[PDB]
Amino acid sequence: MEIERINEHTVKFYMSYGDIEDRGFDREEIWYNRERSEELFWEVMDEVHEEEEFAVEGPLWIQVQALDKGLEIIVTKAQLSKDLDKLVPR
Repeated sequence: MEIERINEHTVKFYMSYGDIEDRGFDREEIWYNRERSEELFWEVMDEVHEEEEFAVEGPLWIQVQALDKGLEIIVTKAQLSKDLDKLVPR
């Protein structure tokens, strides 16, 4: 597979259909199950886990698009807006 580090909170990766097949998932089964989707995300959090241990204090968030023989998947985290309450409309 193919990985990117946008910043500390957003990551994305690109997953060819054969990377999904290798793991014994299916491009369709990933989306059409729900618990079996999570395993994809665990596989990429794993690729970062020695740093995710500093930031495992909120949920995962996922977005995707499909491409000719694979998908790009973005993953995001709430820590991106842990600071928020200090902002005011003044």
